[PDB]
Amino acid sequence: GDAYVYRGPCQEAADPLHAARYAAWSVVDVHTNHTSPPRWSGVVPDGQTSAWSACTLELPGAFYQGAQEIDPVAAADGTFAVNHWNTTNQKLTRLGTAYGCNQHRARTTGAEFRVISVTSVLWRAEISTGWNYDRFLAKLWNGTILAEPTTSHQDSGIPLTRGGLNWVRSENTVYAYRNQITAGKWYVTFWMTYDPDEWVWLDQFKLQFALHPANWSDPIAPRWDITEDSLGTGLWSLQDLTFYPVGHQPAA
Amino acid sequence: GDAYVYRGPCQEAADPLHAARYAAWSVVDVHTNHTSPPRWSGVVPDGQTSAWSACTLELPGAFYQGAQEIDPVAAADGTFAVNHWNTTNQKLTRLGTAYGCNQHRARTTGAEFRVISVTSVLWRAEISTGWNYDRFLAKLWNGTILAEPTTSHQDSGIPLTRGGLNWVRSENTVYAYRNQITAGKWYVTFWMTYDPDEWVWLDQFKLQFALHPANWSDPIAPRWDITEDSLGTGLWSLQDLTFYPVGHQPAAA
Ligand SMILES: [K+]
Ligand SMILES: [K+]
Repeated sequence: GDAYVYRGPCQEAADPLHAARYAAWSVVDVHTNHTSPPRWSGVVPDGQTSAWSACTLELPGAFYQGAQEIDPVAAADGTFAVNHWNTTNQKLTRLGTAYGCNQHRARTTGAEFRVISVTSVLWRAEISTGWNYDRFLAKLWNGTILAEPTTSHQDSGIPLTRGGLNWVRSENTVYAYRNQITAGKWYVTFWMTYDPDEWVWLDQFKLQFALHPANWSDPIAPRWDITEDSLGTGLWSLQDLTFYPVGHQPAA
Repeated sequence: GDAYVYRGPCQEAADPLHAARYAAWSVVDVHTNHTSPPRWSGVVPDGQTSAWSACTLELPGAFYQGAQEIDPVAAADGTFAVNHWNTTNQKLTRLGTAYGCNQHRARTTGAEFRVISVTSVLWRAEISTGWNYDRFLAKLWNGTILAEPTTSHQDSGIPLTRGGLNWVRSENTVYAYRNQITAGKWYVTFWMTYDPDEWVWLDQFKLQFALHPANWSDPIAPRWDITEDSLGTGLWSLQDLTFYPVGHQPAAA
């Protein structure tokens, strides 16, 4: 069917503080990416273990179409397993069931364009379990909204407000942090990739997942015009997180 | 008087294209701030012409309390004039009437204590007119949400997502751009200031407006935890822009 919107806080998927979060993020391997494309442990869709995500948020709120509260299970069409992939023991473990999704590809301004690919999956956990992500030297990025002058010329018009990447940090970082889920709770997992080379698909639902590339162009300079169809995807904010029944999401 | 939320696009206040905008911003005078605290032309509240804003967005959508749409004039209590201040001819011109507002002070929780003051005013234009802002070498900033590792140590927990300033640019910039309003249309004006020294008030409503400071600390390093009462103010996003009847907004301090 049609899209529905999430209302409520987005929380870290971790027991102590369940603290709110205000951005989706993406973990970048800058340790072993030269050897071969980075393929690590994490949350993965169905049997496509190459599409690993380290960004999962708990959703304790509710979902609406217009003024009406809706149940993502009732609105669902397709479903598939949301799994944990462990590269150390090569074990794929079912975490829950996907009921909604969204996907988007954002292209930069101007010639020689760059793509951000984003896929979001709304799923309900059916086990209570925890895991740590893998250890490797990393960067981290999220999409930000940037006000900037209109031209290189000194004299600006009304400032542009466009997307850019916050890409951190110069110091060394490892993101081997803990996630914990509770059976029955609702989560969103974000697969976000800057400048990917390859995608994998859940062909039955025409649902894309970009893979982490071995190499990528400068992430600092590019700018993305913010389009109406990028709203709700998680890319530029967590505002108005929007999901579609699986198989009914927009094409990429 | 409870709060209501705006649903719809925020558009540049300019008559060519009315293009959507996705952040509020603040113009910073880095030309003449040493000689005197910068006091330029712009949108000002009532008779407090020192509180000039260059960020006004048109709101063509609707306002809601829950599922019910509301008319901000009907929900209103306090009102005051929203004016244009022209430093060249020293003329204060009434643009419209304020019907709703919001205000907030974001305070850092690190060693260096830093405040961002934000005030928003929802007003209905009563004339159709336009103006340009003043010419001075300037900076520009908006609040951004930044994902970052948890400590200075190598090993991070679940990334923090905090507020920081996008503060641009190294090259020369002037923001003498045009704003244009149409009578009957709804607008929000944002007064946002980093590290202010002074505030002015509409005492009848205990509504604060920070003034542009003569000097300020480094804007790049500070980070602000994003609090629930910062949501809806325009500071970190234009998501769920929230307004209160004038005089019923949250206390500033
Ligand atoms: K690439
Ligand atoms: K100051």
